[PDB]
Amino acid sequence: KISYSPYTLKPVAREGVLLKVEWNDGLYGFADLHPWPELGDLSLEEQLSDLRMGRMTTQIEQSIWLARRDALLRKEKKHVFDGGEKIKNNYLLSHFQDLKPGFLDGLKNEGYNTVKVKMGRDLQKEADMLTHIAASGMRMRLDFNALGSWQTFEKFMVNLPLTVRPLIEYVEDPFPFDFHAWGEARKLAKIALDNQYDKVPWGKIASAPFDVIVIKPAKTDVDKAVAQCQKWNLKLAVTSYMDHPVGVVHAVGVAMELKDKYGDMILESGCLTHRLYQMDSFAAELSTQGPYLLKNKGTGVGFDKLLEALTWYQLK
Amino acid sequence: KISYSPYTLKPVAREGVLLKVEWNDGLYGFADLHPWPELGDLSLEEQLSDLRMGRMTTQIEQSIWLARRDALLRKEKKHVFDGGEKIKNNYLLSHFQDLKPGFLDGLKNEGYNTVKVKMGRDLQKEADMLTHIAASGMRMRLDFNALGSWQTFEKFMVNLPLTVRPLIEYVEDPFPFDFHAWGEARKLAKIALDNQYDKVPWGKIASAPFDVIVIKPAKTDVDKAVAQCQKWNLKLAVTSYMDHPVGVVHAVGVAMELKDKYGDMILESGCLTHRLYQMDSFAAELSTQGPYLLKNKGTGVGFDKLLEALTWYQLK
Ligand SMILES: [Mg+2]
Ligand SMILES: [Mg+2]
Repeated sequence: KISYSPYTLKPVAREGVLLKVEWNDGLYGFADLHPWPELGDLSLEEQLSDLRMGRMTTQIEQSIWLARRDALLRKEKKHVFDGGEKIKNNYLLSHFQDLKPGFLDGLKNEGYNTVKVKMGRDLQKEADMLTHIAASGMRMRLDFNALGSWQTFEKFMVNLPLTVRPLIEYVEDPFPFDFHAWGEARKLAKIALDNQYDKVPWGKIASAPFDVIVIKPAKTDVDKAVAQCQKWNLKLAVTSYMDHPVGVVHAVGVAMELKDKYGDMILESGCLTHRLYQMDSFAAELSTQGPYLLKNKGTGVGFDKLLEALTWYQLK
Repeated sequence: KISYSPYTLKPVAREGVLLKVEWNDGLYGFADLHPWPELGDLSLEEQLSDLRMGRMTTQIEQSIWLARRDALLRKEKKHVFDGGEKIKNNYLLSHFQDLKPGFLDGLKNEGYNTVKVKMGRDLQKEADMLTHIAASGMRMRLDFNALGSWQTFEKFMVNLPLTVRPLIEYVEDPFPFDFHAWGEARKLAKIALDNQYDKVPWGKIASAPFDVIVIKPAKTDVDKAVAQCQKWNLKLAVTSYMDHPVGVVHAVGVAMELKDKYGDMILESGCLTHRLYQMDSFAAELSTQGPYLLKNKGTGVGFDKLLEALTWYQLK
């Protein structure tokens, strides 16, 4: 059985649904389904429409996989955080905010070590921002969302201040995937595979033309990504999907489990994104300590009372 | 001659008295006297006792000044709002009240621009409240009531998110007045001078170590405050005194007069506090339109029939 409860999130609007899944063994769990058509996903309406037709998107498959984890935990009355190792999240910096002097010091004192920055609009401006971050001694993650090009990327990197270069943990999707271009880009900085993941022919590559695999539990087959990481001796970073609090707790839960199991193979995550939306009933139950998402009350991903209080509509 | 009518206000129990003042020219007017011993005022009993013996607190002097304004208007058959420029008030948020999703968004849609928050109880509990205010895009006024410290205050400000910082209109009495400490505090945020007003050696300072002077018509010498604001090119904010509806209307009347006269020198007000108490006959006659206090029926501050219906006891 699959049932849903719709919701809308307002950026500081987006539509998604929470899912309640029930199995034969009498277990039931919860998960989130939050499509990002802007990133290439089928819309919420289309994914659910397709589901009725019998086809399940990989994103829905992940929602089910997550709901199962939640189900087993609620059964044994444990929280997804239990058994896992705490992990720090990076701070996402939006260039639509005037970096007040001393702010970086504000983040660092509270525990933050890394800042993720969207790159692409203005390289000059962005370069100046990276210099400020480097000046504070913090590490950084550059995300080009595959908009750049091999040439522009090279010129950009080579000309960055000597203080910046060492503090760039990695560059996500520098430009559209190309085996040779990515392989050569590695000479300038560690390269991370995020939105270009589906472009890699895993059963054909002779080696991995990247250093990090970004795993988003909401969309990525976790076991397969971990397998690839171990096969090629890479590192992995777990992120949320700018989704619902339920999706966020699920993501952190996965990250903490991986950190406990694989230690140094797991880098800091990027799941602290619930603050990107205006408070809803669920977000109200979440608390943070700097780069850490604290354990919320309840079992599974928590929100026991809130989830139990919802009217769930039969889906499939 | 001065006469009074006692009253109690019950928070959502405070004692105060309305005053009926008569002049040799035959005019008579009304005002409120509502002490806040919790804020340093002498008690109602003590102020009235001192009055009978020949001394008026500045608060009583203000009540008289207000009663005269009311008397003049009742003679002309005009309301205190007439000729003034309407002014927006901030919303006073309580920490003992849980925010509900969409509430702040709702206020913003009705015209509200700012939220006032009392700080001091719990910085964290309060800091999270500021994030929600920021998330709604509203400005905020923080009132520390001079309980902090130069040190305890600096730690706080630098930690506020890049979304919050630019949304802080100003901080009222961040800590006990000190010229140097306050001057340096201005670097972290604009500072408003409220309850520490009397600690400033006016005709002795070389410059003003604050950005805003808060005027409470119930106890501040208005002309004197305006003069200092003009002398140091500051800004002023007019507020009520968590007092009787009579006091509230009087305060808004002053704010509208100042706004019409000094325009941009006057910031949004903080007089919409009648809902802080359980309904009484006077509050029943007040209406609002979002952040605006609407013109109530009558002359002077209004409430003509209500005031005329009370039995007044001779005081002095
Ligand atoms: Mg990315
Ligand atoms: Mg104050």
